[PDB]
Amino acid sequence: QEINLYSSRHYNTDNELYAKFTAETGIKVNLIEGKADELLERIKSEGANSPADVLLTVDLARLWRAEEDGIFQPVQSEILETNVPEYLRSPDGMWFGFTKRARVIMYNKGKVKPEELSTYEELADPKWKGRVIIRSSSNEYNQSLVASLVVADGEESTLAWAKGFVSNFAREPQGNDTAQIEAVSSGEADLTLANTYYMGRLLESEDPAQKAIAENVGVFFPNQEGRGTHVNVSGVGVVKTAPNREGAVKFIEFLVSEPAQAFLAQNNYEYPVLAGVPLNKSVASFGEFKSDTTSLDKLGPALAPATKIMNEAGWK
Ligand SMILES: [Fe+3]
Repeated sequence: QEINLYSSRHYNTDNELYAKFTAETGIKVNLIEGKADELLERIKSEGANSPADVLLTVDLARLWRAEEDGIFQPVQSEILETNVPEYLRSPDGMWFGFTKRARVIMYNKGKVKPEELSTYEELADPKWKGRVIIRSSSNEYNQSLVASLVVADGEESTLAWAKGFVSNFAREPQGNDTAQIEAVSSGEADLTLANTYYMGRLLESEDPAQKAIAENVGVFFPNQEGRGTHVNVSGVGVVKTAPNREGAVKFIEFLVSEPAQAFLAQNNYEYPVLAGVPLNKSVASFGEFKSDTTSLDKLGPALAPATKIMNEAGWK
């Protein structure tokens, strides 16, 4: 028994995660990693005999586009239904989220006080001129965030926001989320937007250098007075032509079960989807916050206008 996993997850803990699965079920995991868009293209180009059993992403919107293109097959699992909140899985059992991550404002403690922060929209304020940095618009975390702004504020307003946000950049987008945190820590900028688990990793690192970086940067959950902080998920679905549907289903059921949920929360610093599972202490220290649960099912359709907006605004 084996499954062919196509995953856009890119963490050093993924190997142990999959190992946990095999040690529990005896099912071998053949892994193919790459960026979400690349994996979807590969699957579609490989045809009806593609080896792909499971498609794993770190973005809800890409999962939507995958389901739209009919790449998944329905799965009805009692464990999936009970463990995964309805709003975090496909109404037709096409895909399911198994972790949650928040894209929040991370700021230099010495240069910024929390009282000066509020919403994502405010980051376009002239006050932040030459003090903001963020990774490239090509990244899905950013595209999904911009999509949520389109959904909540509209295309016209988001375009205006993006132009202002870009005008505030201290440097052109370079590096990943962690590179942004380090740059803010080093005084190259005062704030950025990154996923919570990246800060969790730095705070929990055995490398003193990483922990030192974390100490200079604080975390702020935006839009608390309104829709809430933008929350995305790491999701998964069984490919329609999966050669081993049985193993594929067991894999997804494994991901949402207590053992895997606890590991993901404790070792990869993400928010588990299963209730009753404790967060990593460092992540717990961020505090409680309101999550945006209303803009989720409309994010996918908003991808197109979001990317158009990011391009027009000059967000490289
Ligand atoms: Fe990530």
